Amino acid sequence: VVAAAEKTKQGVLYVGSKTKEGVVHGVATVAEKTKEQVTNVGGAVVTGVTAVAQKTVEGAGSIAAATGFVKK
Amino acid sequence: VVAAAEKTKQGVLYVGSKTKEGVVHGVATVAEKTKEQVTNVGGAVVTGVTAVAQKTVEGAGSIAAATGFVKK
Amino acid sequence: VVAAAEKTKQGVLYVGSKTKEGVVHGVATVAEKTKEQVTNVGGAVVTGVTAVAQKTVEGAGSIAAATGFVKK
Amino acid sequence: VVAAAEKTKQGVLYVGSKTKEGVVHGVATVAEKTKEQVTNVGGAVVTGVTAVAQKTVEGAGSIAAATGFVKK
Amino acid sequence: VVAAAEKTKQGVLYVGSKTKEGVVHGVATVAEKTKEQVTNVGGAVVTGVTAVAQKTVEGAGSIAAATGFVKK
Amino acid sequence: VVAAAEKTKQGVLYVGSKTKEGVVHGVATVAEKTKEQVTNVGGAVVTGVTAVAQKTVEGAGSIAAATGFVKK
Amino acid sequence: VVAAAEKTKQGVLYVGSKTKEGVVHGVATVAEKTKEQVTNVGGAVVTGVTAVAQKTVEGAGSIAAATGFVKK
Amino acid sequence: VVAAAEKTKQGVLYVGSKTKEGVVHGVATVAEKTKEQVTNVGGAVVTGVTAVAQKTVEGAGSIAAATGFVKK
Amino acid sequence: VVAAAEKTKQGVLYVGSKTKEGVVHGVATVAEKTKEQVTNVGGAVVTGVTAVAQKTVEGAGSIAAATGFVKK
Amino acid sequence: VVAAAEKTKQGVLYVGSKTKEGVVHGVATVAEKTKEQVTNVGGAVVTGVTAVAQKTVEGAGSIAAATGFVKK
Amino acid sequence: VVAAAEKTKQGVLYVGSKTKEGVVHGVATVAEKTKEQVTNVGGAVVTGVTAVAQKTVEGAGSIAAATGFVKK
Amino acid sequence: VVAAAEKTKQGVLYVGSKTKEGVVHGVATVAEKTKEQVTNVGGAVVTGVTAVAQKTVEGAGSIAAATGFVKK
Repeated sequence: VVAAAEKTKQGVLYVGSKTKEGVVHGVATVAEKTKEQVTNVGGAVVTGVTAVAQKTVEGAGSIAAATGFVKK
Repeated sequence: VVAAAEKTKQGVLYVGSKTKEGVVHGVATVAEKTKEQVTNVGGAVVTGVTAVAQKTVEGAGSIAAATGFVKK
Repeated sequence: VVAAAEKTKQGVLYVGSKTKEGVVHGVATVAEKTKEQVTNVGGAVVTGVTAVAQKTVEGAGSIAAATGFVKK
Repeated sequence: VVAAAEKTKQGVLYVGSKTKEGVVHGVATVAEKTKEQVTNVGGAVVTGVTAVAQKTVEGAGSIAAATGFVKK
Repeated sequence: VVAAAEKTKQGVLYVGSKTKEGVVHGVATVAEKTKEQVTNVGGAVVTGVTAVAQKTVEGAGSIAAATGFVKK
Repeated sequence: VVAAAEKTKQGVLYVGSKTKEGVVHGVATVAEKTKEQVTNVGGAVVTGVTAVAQKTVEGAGSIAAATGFVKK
Repeated sequence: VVAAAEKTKQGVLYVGSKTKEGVVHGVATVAEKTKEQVTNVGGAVVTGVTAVAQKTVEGAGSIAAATGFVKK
Repeated sequence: VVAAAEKTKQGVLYVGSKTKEGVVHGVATVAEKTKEQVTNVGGAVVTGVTAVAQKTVEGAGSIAAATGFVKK
Repeated sequence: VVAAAEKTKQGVLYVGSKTKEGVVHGVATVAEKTKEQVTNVGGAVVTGVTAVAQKTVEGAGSIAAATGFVKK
Repeated sequence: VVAAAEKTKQGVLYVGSKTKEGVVHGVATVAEKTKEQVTNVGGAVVTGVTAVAQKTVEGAGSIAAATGFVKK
Repeated sequence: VVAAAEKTKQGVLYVGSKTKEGVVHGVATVAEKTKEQVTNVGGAVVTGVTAVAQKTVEGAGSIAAATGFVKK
Repeated sequence: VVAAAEKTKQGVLYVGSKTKEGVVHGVATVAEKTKEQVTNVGGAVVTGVTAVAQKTVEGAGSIAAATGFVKK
């Protein structure tokens, strides 16, 4: 679970959204008259009508994650 | 769970949103007459109509996360 | 759970929002006549119509998090 | 749970919001005639119509967090 | 739970809000005829129509937090 | 779970969205009169009408993840 | 232009209005940088959101009117 | 132009209106940079969102009108 | 222009109005930088959000009017 | 132009309106940079979203009108 | 132009309207950069989304009208 | 132009409308850069999404009209 990014030194980014009656549901748990429900979310969740990820790593960049589930 | 980012040294970013009746639900638990529900969220959740992540790492950048679930 | 970021030295950022009847629900637990509900949230949750994260790491930057759940 | 950020040395940021009947609910627990509910929130939650996070780390910056749940 | 940030040395930030009938609810617990409810909040929660966090770390900056729950 | 990216040194990005009655559901669990449901999500999930990932790695960039499930 | 109504002898009326931002313009003359305008109105004009005319003639009733325009 | 109504002798009326942003324009003359306009109205004009005319003649009732235009 | 009504002999009326930001303009002449305007009104004009005319003629009733315009 | 109605003697009326952003324009003259316009209206004009005319003649009822236009 | 209706003597009426963004234009004259326009209307014009005319003549009822146009 | 209706003596009417973005244009004259237009309307014009005419003549009822156009 180690992330390293070292940088040694010796544009137009447009997002245009025009929505009418836009409904966004991310991590959602909807139920009625149920018994049990498990919602295990361990990561980076992006949800939406205009989901833009521009130039996420431009220089030295390190991305890491770790999830698990132990029930025995 | 270690993050390191060292930087040694020796633009236009536009977001335009125009929404009409925009409904955003992030981490939501909706129920009626239910018995049990588990909502385990351990990460960075982005939810919405105009979800823009521009130039998230520009220089030296380190991103890390760690989730788990132990019930035995 | 260690974050380190060292920097040694030897633009226009616009967000425009125009919403009509905008409803945002973040971490929400809505119920009626239910018995039990668990809402375990341990991370950085961003929820909304104009959710903009511009230049989150520009220089030396370190991001980390750690979540868990022990019930035995 | 250690955060370190050392910096050694030897723009226009606009947010424009125009909302009509804007309703924002953050960490909310709404119920009627229920028995038990648990709302465990341990992280930095951002909720709203114009949620802007610009230049969060510009120089040397360290971000960390730690959550848990023990019931046995 | 240690935060350190040392800095050794040897722009226009605009927020514009124009809201009509804006309702903001932060950490809220609304109930009627219920039995028990637990609202455990241990982190920095930002809730609102114009939620702007500009230049949160500009120089040397250290952010940390720690939450927990023990019931046995 | 180690990510490393080191960089040593010695354009127009447009997204245009115009949606009418756009409904986005990300990680969603919808049920009625059910008994048990498991929703195990450990990765970076992108969901939406205009899902754009431009120039995700531009310089030195490292991406990693790790998921698991133990029930015994 | 003669009206006569002679009567020889030998209930619940509900109006319910609930308006939000109701704008009513009756006989209106709106102009800018114009030269000439003629507004000749000679009759009974009813204008409005809840325009109710219940039981206008219940017994002996006589209604008459007369308009004209002479310019030669 | 004679109206006569003679009567010799020897219920629930509900109107329910619930409007949101209701705009009513009756006899209206809107112009800009025009030269001449004639608005000749000689009759009973009813204009509106809830225009109800219930039981206008219940007993002996006489309705009459007369309009004209002479220019030669 | 003669009105006659002779009567020889030998209920609940409810109006309910609940308005928010209600604007009523009756006989109105609005102008800017204009030259000439004529507003000739000779009749009974009723203008408004809750314009109710209940039981206008109940017994012997006579209504009459007369308008004209001579310019030669 | 004579109306006569003589009567010799020897229920639930519901209107329900629920409108959202309802715009009603009756007798309207809209122009820009025009030269001449004639609007000759001599009759009973009913204009609107919920235009109800119930039981207009119930007993003895007489309706008449007369219009004309002379220009020579 | 004579109307006569004599009557000698010896139910549920429901209208339900539920509109969203309802636009009604009755007698309308819309122009730009035009020269001349004639709008001659002499009759009873009913215009709208829910235009209901129930039981217009129930007893003795007389309806008449007369229009013309002379230009020579 | 004579109407007569004499009556000598010796149910559920439902209209249900549910419209979304309903646009009704009755007698309309729309033009741009035109020279001349004539709109001669002399009759009873009914225009709309839910145009219902139920039981227009139930008892003794007389309907008449007369139009013309003289230009020579």
